[PDB]
Amino acid sequence: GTSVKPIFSRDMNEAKRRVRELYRAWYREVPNTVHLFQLDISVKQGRDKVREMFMKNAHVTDPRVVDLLVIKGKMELEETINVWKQRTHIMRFFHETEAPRPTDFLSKFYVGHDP
Amino acid sequence: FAYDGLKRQRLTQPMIRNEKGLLTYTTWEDALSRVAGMLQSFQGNDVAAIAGGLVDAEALVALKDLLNRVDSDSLCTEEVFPTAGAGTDLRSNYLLNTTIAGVEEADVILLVGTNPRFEAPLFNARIRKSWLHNDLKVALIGSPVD
Amino acid sequence: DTRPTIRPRNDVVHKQLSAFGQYVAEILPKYVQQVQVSCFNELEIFIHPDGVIPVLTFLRDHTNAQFKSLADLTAVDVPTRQNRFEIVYNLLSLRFNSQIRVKTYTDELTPIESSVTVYKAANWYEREIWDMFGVFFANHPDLRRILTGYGFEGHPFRKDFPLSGYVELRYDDEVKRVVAEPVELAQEFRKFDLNSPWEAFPAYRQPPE
Amino acid sequence: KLGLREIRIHLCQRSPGSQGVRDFIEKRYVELKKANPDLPILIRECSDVQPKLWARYAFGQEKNVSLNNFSADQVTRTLENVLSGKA
Amino acid sequence: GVRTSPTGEKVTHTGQAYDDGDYRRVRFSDRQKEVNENFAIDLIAEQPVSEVGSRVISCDGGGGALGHPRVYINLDKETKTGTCGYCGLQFRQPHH
Amino acid sequence: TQDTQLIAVDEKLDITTLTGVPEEHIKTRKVRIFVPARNNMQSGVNNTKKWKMEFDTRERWENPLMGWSSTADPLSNLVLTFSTKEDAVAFAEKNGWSFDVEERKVPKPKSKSYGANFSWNKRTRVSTK
Amino acid sequence: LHHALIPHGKGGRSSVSGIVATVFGATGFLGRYVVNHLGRMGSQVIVPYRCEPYDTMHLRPMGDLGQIIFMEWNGKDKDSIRKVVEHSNVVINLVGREWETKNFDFEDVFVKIPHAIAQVSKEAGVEKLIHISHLNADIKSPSRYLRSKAVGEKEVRAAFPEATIIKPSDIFGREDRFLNYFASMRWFGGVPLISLGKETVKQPVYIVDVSKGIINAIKDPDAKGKTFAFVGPNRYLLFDLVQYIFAVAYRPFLPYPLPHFAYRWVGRLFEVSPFEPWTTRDKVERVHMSDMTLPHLPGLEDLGIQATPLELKAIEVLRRHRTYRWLTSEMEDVKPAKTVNI
Ligand SMILES: NC(=O)C1=CN([C@@H]2O[C@H](COP(=O)(O)OP(=O)(O)OC[C@H]3O[C@@H](n4cnc5c(N)ncnc54)[C@H](OP(=O)(O)O)[C@@H]3O)[C@@H](O)[C@H]2O)C=CC1
Ligand SMILES: [Zn+2]
Repeated sequence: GTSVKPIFSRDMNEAKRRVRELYRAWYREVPNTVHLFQLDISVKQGRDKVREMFMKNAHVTDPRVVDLLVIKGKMELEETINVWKQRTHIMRFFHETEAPRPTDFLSKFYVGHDP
Repeated sequence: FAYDGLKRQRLTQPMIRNEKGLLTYTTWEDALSRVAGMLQSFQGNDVAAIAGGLVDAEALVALKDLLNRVDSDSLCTEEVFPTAGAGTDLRSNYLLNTTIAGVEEADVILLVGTNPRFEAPLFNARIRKSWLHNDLKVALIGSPVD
Repeated sequence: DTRPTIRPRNDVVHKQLSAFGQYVAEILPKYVQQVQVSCFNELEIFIHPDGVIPVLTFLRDHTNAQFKSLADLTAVDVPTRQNRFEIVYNLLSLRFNSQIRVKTYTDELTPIESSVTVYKAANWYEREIWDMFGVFFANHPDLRRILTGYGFEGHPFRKDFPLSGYVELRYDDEVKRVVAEPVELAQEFRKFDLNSPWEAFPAYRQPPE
Repeated sequence: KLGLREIRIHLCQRSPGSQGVRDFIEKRYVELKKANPDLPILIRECSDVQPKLWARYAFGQEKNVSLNNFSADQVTRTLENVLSGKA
Repeated sequence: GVRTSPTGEKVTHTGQAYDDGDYRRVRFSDRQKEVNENFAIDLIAEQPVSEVGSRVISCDGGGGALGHPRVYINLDKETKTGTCGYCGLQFRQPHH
Repeated sequence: TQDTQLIAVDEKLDITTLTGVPEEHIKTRKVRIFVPARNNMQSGVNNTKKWKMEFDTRERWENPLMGWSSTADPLSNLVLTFSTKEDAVAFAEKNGWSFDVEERKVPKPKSKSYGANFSWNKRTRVSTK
Repeated sequence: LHHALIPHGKGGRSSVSGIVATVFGATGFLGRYVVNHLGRMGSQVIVPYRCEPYDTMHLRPMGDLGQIIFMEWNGKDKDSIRKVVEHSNVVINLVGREWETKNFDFEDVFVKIPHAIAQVSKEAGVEKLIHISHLNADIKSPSRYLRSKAVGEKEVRAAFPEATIIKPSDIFGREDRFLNYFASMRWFGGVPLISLGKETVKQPVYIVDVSKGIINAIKDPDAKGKTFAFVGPNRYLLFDLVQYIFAVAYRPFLPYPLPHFAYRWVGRLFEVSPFEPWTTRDKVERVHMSDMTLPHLPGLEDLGIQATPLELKAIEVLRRHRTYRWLTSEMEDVKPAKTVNI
């Protein structure tokens, strides 16, 4: 039962393939989305935001899912290009308001019963 | 009928003694600093522990590890169990080996120094069921309790 | 049916859908797994995933079936079943005033080629399924998040998605803009355990599986 | 302290690998204990687990050795060397 | 009978009385707490006890359909005037 | 039986990245199963037949106002349903989640004999019905 | 902690942090941001308001249900303070008027009320108090801004033994009347500043860095008594502000080194309008005066709060002044001002 239907990625390379131009478009996308949307964010930290998003999920090996984030990431890009998304939506990725969650067991302990 | 005990006299804050030796509400830093300071300059037999009765094994592992890294391996308990012989050595010496689910077919039970009616009510319930059905013959040494 | 409490049954059409169900079953036995009708004169014929094109193309074009009115494109999550997502079609015949209903099974990833050709009504429904349940459909003209919020995360009608959600919103002065903080409810949803532990209906009871 | 405090074994009731230690604590267990009216060996017998050894030396020094399929005559050799250096 | 706390804070029939150290008392200045002065405990206490010579008395509570379900009241306890759980109206058995 | 360029997926399915749950809510959330014990006051049994996905309980602080139990645990109110434990774990592993197991509480054989309740040399005689 | 004062929650809106921060005069700039920070993790911030409730209405959204408890108060009334800080476990002073009012002599706004709220708070039974001084607080300076600040600073220091006094530098923010001010010479005239700016070095600080300072000072127990100074990341010679601000707004640069003599006249004429003294005689020498280093008192950097550069965020306040043709211009098109600093 290991053999199942693929979406677009017949192999790993095609999954690697689709990630490529997805970043090609998105890397070409950061400077202007800031420019039109009047975001007070420099281009540089916009670009590597896409970078660490890209390997915040670049750990799974199943070829059926990796291209599903490709189309999901593909269309999260489409919604941004044509001023559908607003200032709150672009900034929403740039997490601002919440304090950093605890790092050491000392900080987990001092906040509360939460782990 | 023990949930109401949870609400009465419940410790909620790090409780330390003030300059008058009166227990007072303080943050975690003071309580942590108080214990940490007096344990650094004390090793070996200078540190020990007294195990309670209702503390999980997870804290037991932590307190064994905490004392042994200080080389304070004197992890003492409350219920005194004779160390002479193989008490702590062999698990058989401190186990209900036959298991409560197994005591059914036993012909005779020699209870030694026990009042299971109150000492362990669930244990006494299982004997009574086996007493009524399996014709179990119990035998208690000591007080002629009910 | 002298008693007025229960609704009367209607047998003449009840046999008619079953006859039509076998009629559809014999024509295309490659894709019909099983067909059955319920008490309330509602027939359902069950199709295989890759069968969205011809079965509807059948019902849309057959001279003796001609079911063209696309009713609804629903999905029903069943976590127990491996293919938890169950895409459900529904067609109405104008001339024969009947309601066919075909449903398939699909995993989270496995696609369905878009049935916008047989019914362009499905196109706008198709957007909702990937928004509402999240099942992607193959070769769809424009399959968009159309009903949920912009840049939402996940699929809310997956039964693993909290009713309250994951992100709450508020207007923040220090940014002069709406910021999406994680949810922090004023009151917790007081779930109610509403399941009588006695047998409800001996009829529909599941035997020891 | 270089001396061992708790010498912890972990054997199974049915494992053939644990059979060697099973024979060990069947005949030479009492001899091991009477030679040590002191720091004991911790049996903590279990099921379907490969026979395992922990040495709880003093001042937080622990280390393990594997005893799967290890005969009774020479599991005593194994515990001999670790307890050989204790003073 | 509404009772006041040391800081002039009148208590409710449930017994809630925020102490001075409670920070949650600041919503109370410049404004007021609404207190149901008709304390539900003592507008039932003054109500008398009716005398019915039967072992079981119905307790519809008047108003016919406008009331509480007619739970039947057992009346044989000489030391305890049988009251209804719904309405609390104490019923009594003539002193033999 | 389904031959259309099928990919031989030998790795266990991990759909965790699609559902987009927060990262603190996929690792720091012990997920557990069991078949509910019957409510001892209710002799009915038609509830101990399904496995469920329930989570660990986080803190419940009282509201500064009237006193609702304000919570920030979105996953707490997520009692799922499962026909069999094999399907239960299948959901658990498919979106890989730190999980534990539990065995179905199975009844034992109640050897009942109403004729036993009355006897001559047997002690199971009952004094009052 | 008190039975209900004990904290609880994940820092959400409906999470009790156990800090009851009654802030004084929050209806402007720093008050708006601190309550925003105060209400973020949840706290009973009792704000005594004195103006029309309409102008205080915009503080409501940054608080959970029953959190932003506006309370009527008056500066002269002794009992007015005692009612608003009676149950507040912490008191954050923010009173003070950067401009002048006939009824409010400049001594009062930094001596009378700050002393008039510090002693009541200590009599009520509070734990902490934070009165906001100025980084340049100095009575001997010709600045009545500085003259009133310093004497009041030590009064609350003397009155309150645990008075954690904060001395921030020239804060900047959306309504700082410092950046939007320095954009306003183009509207007013030909930049009548003194000596073309080559006589004054200042160290602006972004307000959120300041506001995060107090709340971090709230959780810090050792902050009592210690007099923390909130200083920006880099200093800036006065001329660099003028050209940079006129650059990040695309304004016609018309600098003019008007000496102090005639620039003092325009101060009173700006106070002439009996609705708001746009610029005061105090504000004449206020900008001419430079900021002393003040290195001995601890700063926010050791308190866990870093400092955000001014040039990092300018159009966030200055895009409003940018004309339609250049409203879209960000920092990158504009050169950074010369960082005349340490
Ligand atoms: N760069 C700067 O501007 C710096 C300023 N400071 C000081 O910080 C304090 C607050 O600054 P900021 O928030 O920007 O100022 P704002 O002018 O924006 O707000 C000042 C606040 O003080 C209140 N207030 C002042 N005097 C009285 C009074 N007599 N009675 C009642 N309320 C009064 C006001 O209430 P209302 O609006 O109702 O009048 C208002 O809420 C001031 O003392 C300021 O000088 C310190 C360091 C740097
Ligand atoms: Zn009644």
